[PDB]
Amino acid sequence: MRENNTSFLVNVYDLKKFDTYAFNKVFIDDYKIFWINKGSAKLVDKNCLVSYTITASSVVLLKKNSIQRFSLMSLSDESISVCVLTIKNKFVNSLRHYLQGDLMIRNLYNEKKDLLLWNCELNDISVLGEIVSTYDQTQYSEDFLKIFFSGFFSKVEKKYNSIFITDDLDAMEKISCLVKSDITRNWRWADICGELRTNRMILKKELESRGVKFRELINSIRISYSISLMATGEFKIKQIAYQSGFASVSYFSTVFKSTMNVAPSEYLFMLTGVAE
Ligand SMILES: CCCCCC/C=C/CCCCCCCC(=O)O
Repeated sequence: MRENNTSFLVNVYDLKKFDTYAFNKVFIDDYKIFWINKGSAKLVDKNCLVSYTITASSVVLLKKNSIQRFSLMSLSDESISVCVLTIKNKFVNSLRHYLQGDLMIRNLYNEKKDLLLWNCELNDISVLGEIVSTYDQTQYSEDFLKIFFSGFFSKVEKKYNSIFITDDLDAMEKISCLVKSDITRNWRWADICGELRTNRMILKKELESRGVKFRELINSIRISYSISLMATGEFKIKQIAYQSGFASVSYFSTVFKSTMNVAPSEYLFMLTGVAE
């Protein structure tokens, strides 16, 4: 018995036929890419006001520290499956310093797109399916994966004239890291502005661009924290609520249902395959 994957995490959700997932102000804690196994689905981004049709050759990229508002509805007469690959921070910082040379046009890209669509060529279909096939690959050295992912993200960015992988100087990254370092603390806007030794304009623009008040942002971060806790194997709802910084199981359940459109136990089952 050896270790689990330190660069990625792979998560699992069963989309029953014609069902609709609705995400309202969900905080993306790490760079994510997801795709469906078969059939097709209607993906409605309520941020950029755009509806797409995604197939098994599509991948959706979700930018770290974004606040997503979108829906996913199966269009096929089949029970389809959504696989979510999360790329952890160490791997992302490896990617940031991997591409040889200066990309002269990247200095002119914009950061305004948080949800990017890429219709895969056969090579990328292969590589991604092999990454998520098992819990190890080992046929795939992490250096091969660094090269692959740096190239893939560059391709997507060029497709959209936008920055996917930001630097770590980003103000939203600082806010998120600070909140997550003490998730149970009763943070207030002034505390974060003071500890981040940054004025309230620089920081409040991060809230306005994502369309969230401060309390909404704290709640979204805590919901994503609770989901990460459920990833780690913690399954007691009371512990999940308290460790994520919520005052009560009832308030945590209310916020979780408002954000993910399912109760914490329902998400638990969709992730676990194990009902009570
Ligand atoms: C929170 C990101 C959801 C984007 C994935 C598309 C839909 C997936 C099915 C519902 C899963 C919601 C929790 C996903 C969290 C994760 O696996 O990283």
